[PDB]
Amino acid sequence: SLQDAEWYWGDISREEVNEKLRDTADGTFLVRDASTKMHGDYTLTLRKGGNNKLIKIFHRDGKYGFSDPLTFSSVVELINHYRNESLAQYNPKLDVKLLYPVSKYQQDQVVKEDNIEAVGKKLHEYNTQFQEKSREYDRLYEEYTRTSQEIQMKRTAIEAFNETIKIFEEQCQTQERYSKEYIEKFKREGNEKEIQRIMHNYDKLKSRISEIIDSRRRLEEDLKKQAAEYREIDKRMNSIKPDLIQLRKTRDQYLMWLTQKGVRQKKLNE
Amino acid sequence: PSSGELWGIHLMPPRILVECLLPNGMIVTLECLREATLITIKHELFKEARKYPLHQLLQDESSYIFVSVTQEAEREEFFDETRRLCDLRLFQPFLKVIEPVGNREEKILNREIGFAIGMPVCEFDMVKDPEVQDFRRNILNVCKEAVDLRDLNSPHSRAMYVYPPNVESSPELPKHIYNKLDKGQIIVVIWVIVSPNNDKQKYTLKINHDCVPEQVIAEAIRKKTRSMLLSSEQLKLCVLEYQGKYILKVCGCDEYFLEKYPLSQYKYIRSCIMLGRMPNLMLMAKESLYSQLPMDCFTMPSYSRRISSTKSLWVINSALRIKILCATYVNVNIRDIDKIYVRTGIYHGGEPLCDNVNTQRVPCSNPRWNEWLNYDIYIPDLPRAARLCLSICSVKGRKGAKEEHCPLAWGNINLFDYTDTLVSGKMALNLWPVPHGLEDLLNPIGVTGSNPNKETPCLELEFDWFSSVVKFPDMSVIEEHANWSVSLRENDKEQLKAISTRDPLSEITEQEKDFLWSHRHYCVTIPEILPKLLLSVKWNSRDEVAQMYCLVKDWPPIKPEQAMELLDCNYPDPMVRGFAVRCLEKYLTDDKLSQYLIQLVQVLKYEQYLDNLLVRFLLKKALTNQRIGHFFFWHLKSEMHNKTVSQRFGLLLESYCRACGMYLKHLNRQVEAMEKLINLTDILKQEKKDETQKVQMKFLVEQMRRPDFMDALQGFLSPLNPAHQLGNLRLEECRIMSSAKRPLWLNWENPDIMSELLFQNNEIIFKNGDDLRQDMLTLQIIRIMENIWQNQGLDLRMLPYGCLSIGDCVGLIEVVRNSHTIMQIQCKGGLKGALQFNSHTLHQWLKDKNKGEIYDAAIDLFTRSCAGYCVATFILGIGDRHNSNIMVKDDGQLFHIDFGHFLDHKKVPFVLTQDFLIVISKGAQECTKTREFERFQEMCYKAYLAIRQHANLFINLFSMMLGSGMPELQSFDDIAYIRKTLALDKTEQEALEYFMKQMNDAHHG
Ligand SMILES: N#Cc1c(-c2cc(NC(=O)c3cc(F)cc(C(F)(F)F)c3)c3c(c2)C(=O)N[C@H]3c2cc(F)ccc2Cl)ccc2ncnn12
Repeated sequence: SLQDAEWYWGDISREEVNEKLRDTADGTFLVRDASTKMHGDYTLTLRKGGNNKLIKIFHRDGKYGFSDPLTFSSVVELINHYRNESLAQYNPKLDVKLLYPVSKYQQDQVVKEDNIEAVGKKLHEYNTQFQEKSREYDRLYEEYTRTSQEIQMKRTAIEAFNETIKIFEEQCQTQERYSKEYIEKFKREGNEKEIQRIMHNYDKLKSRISEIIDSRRRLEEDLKKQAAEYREIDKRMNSIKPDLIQLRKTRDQYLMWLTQKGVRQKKLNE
Repeated sequence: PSSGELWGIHLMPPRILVECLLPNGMIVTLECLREATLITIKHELFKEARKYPLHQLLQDESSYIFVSVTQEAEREEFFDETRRLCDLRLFQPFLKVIEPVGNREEKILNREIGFAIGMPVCEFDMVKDPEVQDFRRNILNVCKEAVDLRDLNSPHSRAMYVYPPNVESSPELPKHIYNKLDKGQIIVVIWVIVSPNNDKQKYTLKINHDCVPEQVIAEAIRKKTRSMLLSSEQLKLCVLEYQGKYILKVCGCDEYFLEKYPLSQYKYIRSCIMLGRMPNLMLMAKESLYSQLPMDCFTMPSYSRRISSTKSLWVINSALRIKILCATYVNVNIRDIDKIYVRTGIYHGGEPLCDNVNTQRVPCSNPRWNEWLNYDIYIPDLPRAARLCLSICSVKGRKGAKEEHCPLAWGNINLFDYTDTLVSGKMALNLWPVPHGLEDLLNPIGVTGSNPNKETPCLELEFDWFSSVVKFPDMSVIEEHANWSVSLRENDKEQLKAISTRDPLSEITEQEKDFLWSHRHYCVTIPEILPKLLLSVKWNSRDEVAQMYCLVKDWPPIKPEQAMELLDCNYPDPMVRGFAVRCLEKYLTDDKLSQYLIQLVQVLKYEQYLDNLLVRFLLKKALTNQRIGHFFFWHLKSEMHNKTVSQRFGLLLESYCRACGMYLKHLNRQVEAMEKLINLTDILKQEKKDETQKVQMKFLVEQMRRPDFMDALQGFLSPLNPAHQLGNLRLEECRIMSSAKRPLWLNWENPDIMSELLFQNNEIIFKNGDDLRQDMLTLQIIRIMENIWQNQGLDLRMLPYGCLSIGDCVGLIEVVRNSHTIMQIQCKGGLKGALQFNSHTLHQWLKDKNKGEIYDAAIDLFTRSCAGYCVATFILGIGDRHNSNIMVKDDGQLFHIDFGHFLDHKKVPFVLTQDFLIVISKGAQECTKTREFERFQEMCYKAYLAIRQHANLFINLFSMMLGSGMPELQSFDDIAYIRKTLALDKTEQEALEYFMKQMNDAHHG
């Protein structure tokens, strides 16, 4: 039968099948009833070339098929025919067999006694464990962005210190240039008074250059330490992401045992 | 760009000590005022320098200038010596004396551009990348074209640039507008100022709605010369005198009627008819308008002029292979993550040209591979817009649970560069952070380029080298290959047309797309089908692409609402995008260009290279129409912080500011005004956040009393609408608001000579902390939907109030005067039930504000606007809003507010509360059964299917925003919700019943 077939999911949306053939291998296939919501009209989608390629299953006189010449009796016959041999018969442009089926009620990884608490209790547990680990991820991403812009604020400030220091060092190298042969001329006149005026000013220059050099390393030191904890926030987010996805899918499929009741009473209670 | 007048200091003290370095090695401490101009500094320095050694070496004061370091780390030469010390944005209080070198004017101008765009222009000079340097030079001709074009018929052409006509796209007003005209005529009042005391006199006229402004000036001088006993020719002479001597201006704002569009086509008067208000125009002397248009030049910059064998792709006989060498700076926990690997894919837009390939998995502690990845694609089969998308991924394993893969950092590369050459040799690009919420292992929509941030993961690759430079084949041989490979019907025609109707995101199965490719030649009969046909092309086959290039070369032009789709991320081919641009620059009006400017700026991100046909089109239009150039600037400026586009937009802004003329001076006043406001809110949010709201009120009123502040916040143009002049602040009305981010309620006087005829005081909300581009897009979309309904005849009044994002989570919002929230209005009433507000309180408040004959009008306006927002919010998923999210004017107009606040609360039915039904039914019992409600839901039905009839436009507008970085718009799957509410995969009657059932379930009837 078609309704019980592995690869028939029913009222599933295109965006939902795109989320199920993501990064899968060529040949993975799945069929829905067409998005048109018209009875007895279906669409098959298979992975080929990194793309999800859709094809329409026409229906006429009870027969089936996806071309103007229509043949098969049921879709299960149409599909299994192309599970045994390739569909290059239809179009040589793609020549993969319907290799990997993705079924609706496999991956149902609830193993213990199916007491209704497997929903009312273990679902609320995983969902509580999912929203907590989501709270932490958003907290990390916030201080991650804060730390990100604080770092570049400091990188441009040390770059400013570099220019100021470049400009005070060239000042020293011009003081020695234009004061040398006046110091040398004062020296033989016996005018130590004027020499100490020059040296008193040269000391003043390289005295301040020491202060801005110290202010730079004190900033490079804060930068080095904040750049480090920025990398730690990164690896923590990378460790929380795979876990967060793992228990989000577990919370999602634990609605399977809610679908056991169908009507969403056992979650409306929560 | 500058948090204060000194690094880590908001304001300089009144007197500070400045270390002055002389051209002799003497250092002089100069005490000077905060506000001292550099002319005063330099003069008093060389005056003090005589007290220090080696004065003889100093030349004359006039032969030197100051240089220093800014808080942007720039060694800035202070040529403009008129600037105040505290306006220099100094890093440290010191000044280095040097002899000036280089072009003074160019340096003064670059500083003004740097302040405008938020970064120093010199940073562009240091860029090694030749694409950047070629861009800076090669668009200067677009600047020259625009400047020469607007200085052609001066001063008129110059006035048409600064004050362009604000006109609808069509003079053909619909009949529901025409029916408010007195037998096809309109009444207008013309005002004139007389000098002795600026006293004013008015002249009322009745004229045909389609009179040009000069004819209006003719009817006015004709009405005043009534009794002068003039001959038919003497009347012509003075009519000619006035027609050529005066123009018309809107009373209260800077809008003018400089071109001969029919009067009713000017938006200000198209709405005076719609709203049935009195158009007030001021007769003004043309020589007075041209007086306030100071001549402005455009000078080619220094970089504009000087600078200090191959084989075709289609001869390379080999498949593509790329080498992944090693990675760096990978941040991963070695004990929680098992292994890492590099994932890659060859993409044409968003469709992989071939299956993805991954490097082998590798320990986290040694990110090295040295693998050659082989791709299933023949090098000659590479399309020009082919891109390499890659990422570093991690894996965590388990048996009882599936293995989990996650991306760590991504990066995209153009396999061909901007010169048409195929890349070769080893390459190293720093990768980007994976955006919040994205779980796909790759990000093909992300920008192509290396991350400039340092200490970021750096991946190294190597591309094959084919003994010489390889280039994409010229178009000459491409067409010949099509002639090589290439060597009516009825029932198929109805299906082809049946496919043109389907929206851009509809499912297109394999049988349908290759059916289009088969009849690709018949498709030109229905040019609407092009986007479907392009997605049908197998872009990894040079045979098909070449054949498709010949079809787009002769494709009948489609109209802009359709061409805009071909600029989104699904059409990267440069020939397709060039065809789309040519559709815009010949069919897109400056009105609808200004309407879709948001989306047009965003698709710049999808552009593969800096120099392209789109940016030259937008830049051209921004320099010939200062209205769209104003928002062109702010939409670029608002995203400067984003390093993924900061360079692209920065180079684009440099060229605009370098050729926009005297408007740069005005923009800098706006920028400095916002800079002051954002610095005061940061102080309120970071320093005195713990202080009381009344302590903060003090900091504000006091910091707003400062002369330097008021001089900067008084007398500039409103960024929400440059036509609105913002004069003096009414500090009496200014205040912080109750929100945690504490936005500023600001209020200015309108300095217009006749401000009393429009609005005498203008007030705006400035908010720092919230991302406003969700409100921008929502309000824009609301304005589109209102325009659609009006032109169809539905007089549903929406209120897309002004909203503008000026930067990272900071922007402006237009205040709506005489309006309250429904919550505020319920509190004005009393409790009816047991601790329950009275449902009739809304209806009663509206009666008090609309006594007498005007009562019927208010109920009509409430029912029409309520129907509009009900349909709008349902379609867009805005749905369940709070009574404090919904507002209503004393007029009776209803509108929603704060849409980002709503989307942010999440990260559906529509509101039809009982209180609204009381008003709609005029306070009746079983209000769901009266004939007012009968025709109310009939308005909703017509409005719903009206938007469905233009669903392609909205889906295209949202699709163009996917690269914006808005978390609401990260994938086409996000846009799929609008396909659900509009029910695009169903028929009309099926969507109508879906909307009817939705509305019925709203009131649970
Ligand atoms: N919220 C919410 C919500 C939704 C709900 C709401 C929304 N709407 C927006 O995202 C949105 C709407 C704008 F007009 C402007 C902007 C802005 F500014 F960001 F660009 C964003 C979308 C979805 C689900 C969904 O799947 N795709 C979204 C979507 C729908 C559309 F029609 C159009 C575009 C998009 Cl992107 C459904 C039920 C429900 N019940 C309680 N809340 N709630």
